[PDB]
Amino acid sequence: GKAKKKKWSKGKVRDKLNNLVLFDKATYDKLCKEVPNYKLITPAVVSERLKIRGSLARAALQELLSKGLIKLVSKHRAQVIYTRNT
Amino acid sequence: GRVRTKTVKKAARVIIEKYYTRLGNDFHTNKRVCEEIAIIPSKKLRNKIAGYVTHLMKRIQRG
Amino acid sequence: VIPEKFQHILRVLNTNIDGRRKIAFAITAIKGVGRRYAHVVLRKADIDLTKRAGELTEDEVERVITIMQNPRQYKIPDWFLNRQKDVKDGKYSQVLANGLDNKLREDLERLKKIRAHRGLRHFWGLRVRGQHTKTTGRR
Amino acid sequence: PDIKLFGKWSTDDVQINDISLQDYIAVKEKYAKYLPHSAGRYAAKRFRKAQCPIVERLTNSMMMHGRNNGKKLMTVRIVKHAFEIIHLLTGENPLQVLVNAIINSGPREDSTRIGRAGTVRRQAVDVSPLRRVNQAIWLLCTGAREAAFRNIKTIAECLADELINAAKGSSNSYAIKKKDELERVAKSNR
Amino acid sequence: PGVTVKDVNQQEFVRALAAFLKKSGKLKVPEWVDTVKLAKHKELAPYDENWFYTRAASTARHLYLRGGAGVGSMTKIYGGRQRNGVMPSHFSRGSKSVARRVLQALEGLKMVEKDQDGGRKLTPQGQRDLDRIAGQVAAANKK
Amino acid sequence: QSVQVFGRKKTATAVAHCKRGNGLIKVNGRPLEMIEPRTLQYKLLEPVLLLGKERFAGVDIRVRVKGGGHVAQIYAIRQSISKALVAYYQKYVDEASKKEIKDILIQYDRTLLVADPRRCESKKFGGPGARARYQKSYR
Amino acid sequence: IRITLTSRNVKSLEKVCADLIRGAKEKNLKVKGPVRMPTKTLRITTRKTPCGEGSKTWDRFQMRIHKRLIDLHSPSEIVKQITSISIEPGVEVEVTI
Amino acid sequence: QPIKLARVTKVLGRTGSQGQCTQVRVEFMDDTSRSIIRNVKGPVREGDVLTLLESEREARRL
Amino acid sequence: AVQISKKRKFVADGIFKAELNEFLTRELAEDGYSGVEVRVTPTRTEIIILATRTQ
RNA sequence: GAGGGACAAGUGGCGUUCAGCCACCCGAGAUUGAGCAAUAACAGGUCUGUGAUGCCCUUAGAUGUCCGGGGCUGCACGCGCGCUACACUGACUGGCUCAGCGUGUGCCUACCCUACGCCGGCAGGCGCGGGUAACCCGUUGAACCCCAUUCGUGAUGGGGAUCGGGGAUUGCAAUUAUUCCCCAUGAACGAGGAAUUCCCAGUAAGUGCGGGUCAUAAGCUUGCGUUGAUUAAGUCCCUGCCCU
Ligand SMILES: [Mg+2]
Ligand SMILES: [Mg+2]
Ligand SMILES: [Mg+2]
Ligand SMILES: [Mg+2]
Ligand SMILES: [Mg+2]
Ligand SMILES: [Mg+2]
Ligand SMILES: [Mg+2]
Ligand SMILES: [Mg+2]
Ligand SMILES: [Mg+2]
Ligand SMILES: [Mg+2]
Ligand SMILES: [Mg+2]
Repeated sequence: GKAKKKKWSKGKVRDKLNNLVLFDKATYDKLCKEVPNYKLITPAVVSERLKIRGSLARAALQELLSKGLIKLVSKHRAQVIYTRNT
Repeated sequence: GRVRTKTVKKAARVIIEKYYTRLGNDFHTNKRVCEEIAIIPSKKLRNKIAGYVTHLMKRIQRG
Repeated sequence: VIPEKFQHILRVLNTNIDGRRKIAFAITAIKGVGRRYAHVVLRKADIDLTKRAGELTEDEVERVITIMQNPRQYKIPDWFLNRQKDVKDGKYSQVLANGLDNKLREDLERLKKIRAHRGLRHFWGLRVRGQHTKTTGRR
Repeated sequence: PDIKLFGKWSTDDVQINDISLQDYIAVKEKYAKYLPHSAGRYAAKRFRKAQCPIVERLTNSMMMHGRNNGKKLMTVRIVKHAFEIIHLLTGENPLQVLVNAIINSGPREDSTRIGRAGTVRRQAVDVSPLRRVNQAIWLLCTGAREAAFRNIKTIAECLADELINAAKGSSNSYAIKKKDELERVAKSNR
Repeated sequence: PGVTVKDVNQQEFVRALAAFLKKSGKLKVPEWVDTVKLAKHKELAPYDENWFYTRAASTARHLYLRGGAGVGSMTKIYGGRQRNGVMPSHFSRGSKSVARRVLQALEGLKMVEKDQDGGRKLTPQGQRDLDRIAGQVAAANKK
Repeated sequence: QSVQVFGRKKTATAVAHCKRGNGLIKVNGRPLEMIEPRTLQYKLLEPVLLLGKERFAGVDIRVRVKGGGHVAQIYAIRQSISKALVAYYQKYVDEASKKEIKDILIQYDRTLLVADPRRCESKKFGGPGARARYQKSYR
Repeated sequence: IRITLTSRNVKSLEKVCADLIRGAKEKNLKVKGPVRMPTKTLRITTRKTPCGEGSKTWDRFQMRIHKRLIDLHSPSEIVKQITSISIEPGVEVEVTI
Repeated sequence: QPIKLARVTKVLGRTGSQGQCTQVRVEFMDDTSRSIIRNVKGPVREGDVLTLLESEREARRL
Repeated sequence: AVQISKKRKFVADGIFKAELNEFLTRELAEDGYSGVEVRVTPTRTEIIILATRTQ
């Protein structure tokens, strides 16, 4: 029936924002080109800053880890800790 | 915490009035002296009476 | 590493729309496919679980829909299915999105024809297994 | 005979640059320890809470809100990640910026009521340094929690961001926001 | 030197023990576990395909630990928390069919000896197998 | 030459049999490196990481615990080692070194030699816990 | 051959134990110890009231059942010789060969 | 607009409708040994160094 | 032949004590009733009634 | 089981010789939690506790006691104690790892606790064994927690309410109430306005187990354990009570 609630707080971040499921061509190219410029390779910053999901972000970070460009410092449950040498 | 009962202070005053030369400044000796010279069923009451007896000794011997 | 495959939205059984998050969690979006049945159909279809829903062969999609429309040919015994023995046919089968609502309407229609009190409480705005209705079941 | 250290740290030359918070932060050599998960029995005496290490205090204030109420292994793990994130962000030692955050993360004087049974005025009076440390840790953990609420960022990540934006005078952290919220009322009722 | 499964870390041990059981093919899996079997009383199916080998390896470790357990004993060894939704949770046991399955499979592959006063216990052949696998896991760790 | 020193955490008891040897810590047959929480692999190492290595190489200790909780067993092992060294330095080595190593342990922490008089209180017949009560009802 | 003294009151338990050890020291029998069993306790919680007025205030009744065991290996004639003892009714005697 | 520091000499007593502040006659470190009485809410001992923001204040409540 | 537990035989004996004591204070209300003492003996079960008027 | 051990004792300050507070040490403890708890009231509740009872009604077409159904559950609504969630400090999967009270049989009138093997996916069945108990369940291999994977801010895989089909168990009988398991349908709920409840250290809270009714049987209650906070240690402003 009718809807009743004692609060009114609308206007969230972005309107059911879309996010990249699979990596694109130019987007993943930009990822691989400017990813050495970062200081802390963390999946949350890679996901939110560069319009990536967490799954594709962790997949790209493990792919670059297998490539050997970014050294893992201490991997754990939810705090993946990666750092570029020099 | 040491706001002890009138019967505790009264028993200690009876001890210090009857037997004064038997008592000193050491609690571990005054407790055994009070158990030789009196009958107290409760060990906490023994410790409390003997402690206030030591306090009365420190008060009388000083002033 | 699967750069880009031109597949976002599929059309399954004239009503359902497949998602894009996973294959085993986009088949979940079909009404009639819940939590475990999607992973069972995936294990019968032998698809890599890491792959998305938009990275999959259309022939393999037809194979998945074949497993949907007839699961009892290969495997998946009678207990795992939704539509059990009481059909008026005895057909051990899995329901479709269009078929499940039709079977529910047939259930409610024969309950109305019997005039059983379960069908009567469903015909009214009541609860069948809602044993307390003082506070429960408002508006 | 080795030096006391949290992880692979040193815990040396980390000094409080001012006074009015000395001898209440346990950063020095006489109160150093390996893990924050210590024998925390610091609630019987009135003033034995000040000898607690501030990293253990940060874990204890981090564990809140029912679903995370307890779990010292989890919150010591979060602070262990957060110190490493702070270190990987441009060096700038995490114990040192934690001391700087306790110095510059909140109150100097706060508003409260006085007697006379009259008009509610909320006059700003000076606040104890113990309560400054308490409310600073409270504002830091509250800001980290409701900054990491509903995003991909972790508790350790937003706690590290909170400590960095509170040590640096950038006014982009919730501790500095409620610091401003207190001193504007303090300047009003001064 | 002296290598023991108590000395070796477990999550390096069982992760290789599943592979060294796949190398020998020491698993029977008749029809229903060929098809699908869920967890204790839960929602989903386990993810990584070698979970039967993982159950057999955990069974082997627990029969190394406690000699004399059985079906319901190992069922309560596994156990778990059963979230019932609105109604609060309790402790639910595992399953009996996988327990008798893994016991019958390892007895047929000569790794479980029956106790005349109890149930499962370690065989000397399975003892040698687990000790040499712990030795090569510790060697791969120290290498 | 063998001294058995005991535990005494809240509901955790660690029997530590110490004897002269070549360097061993046996925790129910499982060595020092396998601490059951990964986070607390610095707090139980405090007789190792602070006191020295020749002391470890001189004294063999085996520890068996029948405790109740994880943190309780960790502190029971910690207290049992830190008391077992003190008791072995009572029974075999001189007091001139025993008092020095005991002062080091005490000035590091009191709980390394002093037990903790903390047990959980009884649940009250009025409220849900030991101090709390249920919610009232006014108008 | 063992004898179990199952008792209701611990003071009469210790009295009959002291009497039994005092009567068993002088004979040429290897008298084993009066093994202290853990005390059994039957706690019962009660509403305190026939009608429910007031706070949830509960009676908490208890018992303290004590138990001791001794081992006296002897032939049945010596067992029947030891058996005849006048005892307080708070203690019950059982034998097991 | 200076910012001064002050360590506590003596503590008079707690004050307020709740008893939440504390009349503290603190002292002046940066200047000569002058005496004002301040309200310091929260726990305080003799010797607690405290940051002041105005030195022209007043003992508030009698 | 038959046996029960120690945790139940004592409470059965106590219910027997209360049953006998309160039934004797029901029916022996005429003379002065004080209490009862029962000795557990497998040969002769002795029950001692302590009464004020023993007549 | 007995005895010891802690008494604000020792020091310094605050206080009138005082009564007593504060900091430290030695110490396990500078004191834990309960029971009992006066003089005297409420015209508080209970005759639905009785073979405790005064007065009134009935006693043969019964207001006695049985038998067979329905009912206390019934719904436009408001209120109270609670449980589950509104998630990423998280949900799922797998591995690892730790307990404490206490209960249990042929009953002074009906009855369990459960190991082992096989079958079934599961709820369960079958055969066999121990326990009237520190012996057998049981070295109560609990949950929470810890490690690895997946999920990625989407009312999403959180939430599981409602609802259909089937399969097991007690009970003589389960459908307009049992209970448990599988499949499927997948709502509100985005941290809650006015107001309001409890709480000072192994304490609140998270979390599981045991007893009570039980046959089926806890979301209640009583107790036990695991992890374990923040901030006061002050006051008469709000409320209630006491004294003069
Ligand atoms: Mg139902
Ligand atoms: Mg109603
Ligand atoms: Mg009532
Ligand atoms: Mg009274
Ligand atoms: Mg009569
Ligand atoms: Mg009537
Ligand atoms: Mg409710
Ligand atoms: Mg019955
Ligand atoms: Mg319906
Ligand atoms: Mg309920
Ligand atoms: Mg109130």
